[PDB]
Amino acid sequence: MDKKYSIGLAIGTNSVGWAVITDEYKVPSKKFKVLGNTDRHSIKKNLIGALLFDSGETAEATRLKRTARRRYTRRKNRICYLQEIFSNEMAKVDDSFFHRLEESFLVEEDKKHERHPIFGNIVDEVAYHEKYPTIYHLRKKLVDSTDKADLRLIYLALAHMIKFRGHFLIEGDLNPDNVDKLFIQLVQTYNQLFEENPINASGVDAKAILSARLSKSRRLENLIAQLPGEKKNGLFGNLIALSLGLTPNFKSNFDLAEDTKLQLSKDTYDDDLDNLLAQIGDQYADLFLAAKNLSDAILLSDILRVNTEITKAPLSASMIKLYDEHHQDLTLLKALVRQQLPEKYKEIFFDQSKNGYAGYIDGGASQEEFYKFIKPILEKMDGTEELLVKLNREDLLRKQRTFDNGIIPHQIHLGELHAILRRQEDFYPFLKDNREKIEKILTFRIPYYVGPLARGNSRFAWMTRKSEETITPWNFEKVVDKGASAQSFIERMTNFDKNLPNEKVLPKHSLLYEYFTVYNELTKVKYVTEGMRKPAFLSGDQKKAIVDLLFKTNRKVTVKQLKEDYFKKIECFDSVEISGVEDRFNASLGTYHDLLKIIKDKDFLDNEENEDILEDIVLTLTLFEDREMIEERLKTYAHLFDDKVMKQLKRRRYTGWGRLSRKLINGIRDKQSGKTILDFLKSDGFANRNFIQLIHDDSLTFKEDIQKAQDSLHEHIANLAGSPAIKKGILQTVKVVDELVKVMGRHKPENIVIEMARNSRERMKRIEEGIKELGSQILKEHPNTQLQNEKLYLYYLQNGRDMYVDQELDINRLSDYDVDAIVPQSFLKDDSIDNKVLTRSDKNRGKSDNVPSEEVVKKMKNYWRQLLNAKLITQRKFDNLTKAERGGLSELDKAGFIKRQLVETRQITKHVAQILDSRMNTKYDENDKLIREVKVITLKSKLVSDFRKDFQFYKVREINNYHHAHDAYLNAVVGTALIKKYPKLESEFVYGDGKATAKYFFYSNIMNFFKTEITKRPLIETNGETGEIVWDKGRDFATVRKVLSMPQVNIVKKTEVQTGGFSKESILPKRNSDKLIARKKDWDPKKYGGFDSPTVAYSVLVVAKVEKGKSKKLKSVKELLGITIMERSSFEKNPIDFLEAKGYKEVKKDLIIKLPKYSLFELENGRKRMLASAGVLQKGNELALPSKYVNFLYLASHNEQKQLFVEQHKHYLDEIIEQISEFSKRVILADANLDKVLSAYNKHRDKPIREQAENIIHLFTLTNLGAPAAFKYFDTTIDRKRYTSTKEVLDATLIHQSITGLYETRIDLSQL
RNA sequence: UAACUCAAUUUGUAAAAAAGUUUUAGAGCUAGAAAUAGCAAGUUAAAAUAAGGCUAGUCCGUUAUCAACUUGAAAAAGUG
DNA sequence: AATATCATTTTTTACAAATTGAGTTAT
DNA sequence: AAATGATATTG
Repeated sequence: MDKKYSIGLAIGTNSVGWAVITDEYKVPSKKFKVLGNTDRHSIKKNLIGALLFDSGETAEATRLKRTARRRYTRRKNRICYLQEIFSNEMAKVDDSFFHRLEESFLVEEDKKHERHPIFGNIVDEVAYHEKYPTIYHLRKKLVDSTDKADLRLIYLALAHMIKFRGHFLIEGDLNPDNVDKLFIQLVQTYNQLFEENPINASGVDAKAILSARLSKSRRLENLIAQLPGEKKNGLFGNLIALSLGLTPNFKSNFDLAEDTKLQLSKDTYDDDLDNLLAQIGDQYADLFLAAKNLSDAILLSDILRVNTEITKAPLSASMIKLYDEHHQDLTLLKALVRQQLPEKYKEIFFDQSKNGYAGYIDGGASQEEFYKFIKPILEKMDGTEELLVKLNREDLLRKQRTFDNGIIPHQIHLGELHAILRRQEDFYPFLKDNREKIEKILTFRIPYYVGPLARGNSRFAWMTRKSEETITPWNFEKVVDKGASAQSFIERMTNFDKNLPNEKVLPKHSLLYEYFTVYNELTKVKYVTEGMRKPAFLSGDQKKAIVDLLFKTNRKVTVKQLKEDYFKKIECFDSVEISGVEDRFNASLGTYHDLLKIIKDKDFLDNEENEDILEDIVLTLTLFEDREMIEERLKTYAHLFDDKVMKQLKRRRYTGWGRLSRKLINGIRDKQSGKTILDFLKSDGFANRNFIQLIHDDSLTFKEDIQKAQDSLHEHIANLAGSPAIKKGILQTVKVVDELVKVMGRHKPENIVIEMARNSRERMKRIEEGIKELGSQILKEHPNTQLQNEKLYLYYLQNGRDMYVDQELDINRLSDYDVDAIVPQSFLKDDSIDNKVLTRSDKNRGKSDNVPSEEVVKKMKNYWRQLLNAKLITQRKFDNLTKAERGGLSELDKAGFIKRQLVETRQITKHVAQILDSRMNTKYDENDKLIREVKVITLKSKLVSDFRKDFQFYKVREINNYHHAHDAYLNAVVGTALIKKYPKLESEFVYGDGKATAKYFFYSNIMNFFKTEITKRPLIETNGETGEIVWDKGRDFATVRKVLSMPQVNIVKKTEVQTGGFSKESILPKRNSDKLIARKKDWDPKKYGGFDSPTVAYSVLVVAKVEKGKSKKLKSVKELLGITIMERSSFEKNPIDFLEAKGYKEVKKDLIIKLPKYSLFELENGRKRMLASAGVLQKGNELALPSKYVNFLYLASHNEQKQLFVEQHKHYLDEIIEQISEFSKRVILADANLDKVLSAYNKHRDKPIREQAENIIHLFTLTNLGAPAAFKYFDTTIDRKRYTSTKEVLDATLIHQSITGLYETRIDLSQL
């Protein structure tokens, strides 16, 4: 005999609550063993509790770091390739130069070669630096001067350019030739094109308004306003947007039908140049051939300040400028401080700590930090006018290596690197030979669709080798299969067929697919004429022409376009009604319209003899994005088509993948039938059934063939779509249940109920970039951490105006303005900004028992289309916002958002249940049907929430970690109630298998049956049918109150080994310490600094001896030593040696207790401690305030009737404060802190009812389980009191819990 | 539940940049036995960027998974 | 012991798959 | 983005 029982679960990112309830809504107890060496052979625990765990974590930080560490190894190899070239001819100059370079970091003692790296004396080295104060000086010289230079100074320039090579964002060779002499050349090449609209510049120097410090479109609106007669959305406007790095649309201007757009930083441009100038003539080339001169000139102007006349290294020469100015301006500010305020010299030029010039150079102070310190000393000191004008444009004392060198493309470095090579090959012969490689080394880059050049040891690699050999930048295209690999890169991510899980899946843009998508969507359209008694489905036999005419001849088909064109001509049918599709058919033949256009043929592109060649021509377009790859793949089928006919094929690319196979669409047929699902979706006779219909018809073998042709737990919890954060809860939820079921003598429960809970520059990336995209200079009138307050975020989100009625708005008296939800919170529980809108008055949106009325919808409807076009608000926000302009939320929509409030539709929640329902229900019946012994009830997350609000079971988060466990209990109760009082709903609330107020009443009143005061409900609620009673409002409503008063709750925190980085990443300078950790085996951090603050993986209880005196007389010890993440693998290989090498002697190998983090110690008087590492503990103690003082505190913080119970039963405060002190004294042991709490509770009794309540809630963080934390009692912060010794544990009682908490094993550490 | 259309999120992967940091080049100059005064400099660079690891790749090295006992390389099972 | 200071950062390109919420057709 | 262990300074 074991009684009927249920299970409640509350699944969080940080907590799984659980609870075990029985038939009369009670939660048992039980008397489990206690193993180990203690006094106690046993103990009684309640079957309610929680599991706390540290949040799980995304793979990103780890991925970023890994990708970031490949980059590092590759840059080492780049130089290691440059060096190997310079190998043999460098020896003939310098016996060992590259050797000085590798040991440069080494202090002079460990040094092997003469401490001077370049020349290996002083005279020459000292005299290298004078002559070339920056590498850039050596860069320019070597590029310009024609004198045969030193082979080493040549290596140094090359490597610098190769080592820090700049970016790969631009394709095609640009070449710096350069603003107002190149602008004017665009005004004139356009003036004699548009001879009727002759644009005039009239002397104004564009140079100025272009090469200024403002952003892209902001400098465009400075010129279109200047040139009055020219449209900014015109061609010269669109050709000023292509000149400052935007992407225009050139279609309408020349009368074209296609969105022919061009970006001037891709190879798709030179193809997309020949395709625009093959629609409009060849004489329209010197417009984009003027823009491309100006465009690059605009990419230059920004990143260099010198003329291309003087130099051939404008970058390097640009940098020399920044230097010279730095030299000049510094020199100035020197004599200028002497002259004026010499009293403040040492602080600026000598004291690093303070953010002066010393602090800029030798100190940790950046440019920003230095600029904001000196601005106020430049401003007072007269005769410092330009220095500020410099400063206040970001141009004062520039270093040549800056945050913003990120704009240099490798183009610009390839620039100089070539010149140098080009120079010195004349003299050195191995530069002529190897000019190729050296430039390639800079150039070559592993394409993203190959990934790691691995040889079958990389979990991450996927790329296929054409032959086996080492890969190089030079032998790469030969010894790697670029295409195969670029195929595999996709093929390995894209789904297989749900209905043939071995089979692949077709591209979203496959002809074969796109035919199937239309012929699914037409075989169900009905029509109606004048003389037709019932609306008839589409003519099976005569559909094979309704596609021929209307769907082929253009890319989108209109219901009016059909009802007119087919009913006017084809169908001779004057009027026509339509029941299938709304306004325009979802299914278009984008492919057919696109392919006809390209290949100029609907005779062979409508030719369903052989289609199989064209199946790979659209795969190739979807598979690949790098055009060069496309070129290869496509060359075969170019045998038929000419230049134009297999060249504008490289143009049209395709995006995406379909959800269905080639087989399932047009293979898997029937012997009984004699056609395929794509050939039966062309006339199911006079029936014309669907795709989904065709699958689940007993009439054919489809229904089974699919189920016919069809991993562990971890595996299955991995494969779920959701934060890996929650996927932790789900797995532990499943291990919890698995245990509970064993606790109940391996008897499955009756029921299981589940439940589940829920960048200020990133807001100024769509706020600032949305506001500043309508045009208004309002961000110049009223310009990050202010958006987190909700009304200021939303005020700045609506162009400083009302959202319903367009009025302008106020900042100072902005508190009177109310934040009305679009879909009233009565239907949707959206706390999100997407649903929340602010206005002068919420009563000025229209009634709150529907959607925003049609008048405001009319008025501000154009305004609502505007905010979307600027990206401030989305389609779903706008869509609903106008929903009264598309009918209004009906009584069925209402009824919808009142059921969706309580029925869980969220996909993860359903998957959780699918796992639990499968895991429990493992048996079958006589007809092969599943035995549903266990019922999985998925309940939304705001039944119990309000259930507590309603029947006074209020939760206070701050008191202890019990609520997560209570919540699992409550969910069981209500889960078992809403399943007996409405036992129909096991097909709405159970994983198994307008008169709209019917459903709205039902679901909006479903919770009411608990009550006895609606506007008069019975007592014993029951089944309306069966003699099964469910809720005895007398008795049941007081068990629950009872259960929440049980103080003993099983709270358990998962003991976790720590993983990840070894230590704070910061490389600290050389400190004579023992804490510093050597960054490399042979880099004594005495000499070279290193890391400190290792993370510790786990601690171990070492009991052994340690020699004492010069005697070496063994003393005995027993302590916690922490094994560090980095130490870990060494300690694990052989733990005795590891420790022996730490000083430990004759270690007791049997007594090494592995002690991971959160490991739980019971000291004395139930004072408990969890260790965080090896040398600090954290509060292991959970205090149970009685239901009494809990329920009080909600109201005391916060209808009119129970406000009485606040002032009455008041000065509970003293009894509450007490319990806390009788904790803070027993288990907590943080004296002076408690002796502030008190000495500051007494001080503030004159303060109100609530003020004293709120500040008690704060008080708990003292008694809270976990790590100590600071907290404010009114205006007195109280610092954390931490435990900074694990000595007190070493003799105490280590407790090993089980996941629930029920099965313990207590080990008393009185052992030497 | 399944296909479809339109628009946000989320997770996972690949290839790239610029910085930052550390040590070493970059002869400090005078007055003094020193302590310490004056004045001169400053912008650059090599190298490392998880210690490292064997599978030796232009690869891998920071996610996920973890009570205790007995059993297993492990995954995992058994135990109250 | 009480107390104070500390924590690598930013930027770009390419791809796939669920999920969510507003629509059409069904099982 | 905090939050909490490692670090070093205190009389």
